[PDB]
Amino acid sequence: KIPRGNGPYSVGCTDLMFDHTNKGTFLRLYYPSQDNDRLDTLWIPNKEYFWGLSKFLGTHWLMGNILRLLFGSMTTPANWNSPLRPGEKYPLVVFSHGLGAFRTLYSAIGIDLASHGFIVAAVEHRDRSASATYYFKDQSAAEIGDKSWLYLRTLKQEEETHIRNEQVRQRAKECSQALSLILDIDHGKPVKNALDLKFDMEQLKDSIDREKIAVIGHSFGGATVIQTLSEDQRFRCGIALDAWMFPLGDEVYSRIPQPLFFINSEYFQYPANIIKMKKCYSPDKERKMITIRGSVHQNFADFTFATGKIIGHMLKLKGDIDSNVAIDLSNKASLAFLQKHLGLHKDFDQWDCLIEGDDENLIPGTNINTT
Ligand SMILES: CO[C@H](CO)Cn1ccc(Nc2cc(-c3ccccc3C)c(C)cc2OCCN)n1
Ligand SMILES: [Cl-]
Ligand SMILES: [Cl-]
Repeated sequence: KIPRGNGPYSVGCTDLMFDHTNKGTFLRLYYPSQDNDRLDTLWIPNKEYFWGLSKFLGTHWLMGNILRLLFGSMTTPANWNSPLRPGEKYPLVVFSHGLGAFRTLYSAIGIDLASHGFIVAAVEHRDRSASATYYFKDQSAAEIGDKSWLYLRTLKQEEETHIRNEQVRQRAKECSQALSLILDIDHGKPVKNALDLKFDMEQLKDSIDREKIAVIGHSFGGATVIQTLSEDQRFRCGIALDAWMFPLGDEVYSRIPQPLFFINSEYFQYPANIIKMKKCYSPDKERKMITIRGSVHQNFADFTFATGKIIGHMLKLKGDIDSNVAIDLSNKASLAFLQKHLGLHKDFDQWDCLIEGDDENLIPGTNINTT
């Protein structure tokens, strides 16, 4: 089970694609919902995502069919296409997935943020860092639902520096474009969802607290946080979840004026990666960093909830720490940081102590020795 969210709000989920092309925006939306009696949301909604996942894991596509047998009917606890809870403007998180991931795999985070009164746009990237993604070749294909699939690109070592940087730059543009789409929907622009879904986008009119925007992301998505902040001042702060810093260009490090929070796992991090995070530091800039004791890279994504404890540890999906305990720490510390730097009038300051790593299961800063 993916956990249900700790906040007072019920949670809805839908998908938005606009336009229908490989250059349009594709996102999964999590939002405070009016109702709590809908079907739960299908977690991995297409067989081709399983084919993509099997390629990312270095197996034959036929392992994809076995993963689909084991996991293809798994749901996540969000009310599919539930009406948006009316009467309040909601702050906005744009969420960026990791390498080999896609938009639906960070529902534990997306659901928890939404249960606290956030709208969450989990983008699906078309830079070929997703395990799989889809789009429509033209208007005809979109009408009849003829999906074109785009699979993970594997790189030779000589391509790494250049291609990861091209990708992080496209990822930032995709975050900015997703922001402009949501803001235009908030400002009443008619948008026809390229997906035929029973959630009217007109509900979102006048529903965004338009100055309260953050970008959050895991791993490749953590580097996406930083590139996005340096390029788009509409984002007011960022939270990098176990950032993979390698994609970033040398130019970005001195160019991040917004508050930035690094939330790390204990076992993922390494000196080259920590050195790049420290390069973001400057006396005039707000920076915070914590490490979750006993945690692994996968504690930030939904695979940590997908299996039992023993299989979980073996597959490196779980750490020594309990998965619910770890994600509560990451989500609560995130809520307190967002309250501080977005100026929210909520009770998230009860977790201010966590921003400073003051908890038995937190390390302030990093366990990683550099120099
Ligand atoms: C969230 O995306 C991360 C971003 O960092 C990248 N990513 C993709 C797949 C993966 N890991 C992984 C997943 C699965 C899996 C696949 C489908 C359904 C359920 C599960 C559980 C299994 C069996 C094994 C897996 O890993 C085995 C090597 N350690 N990570
Ligand atoms: Cl790890
Ligand atoms: Cl290193």
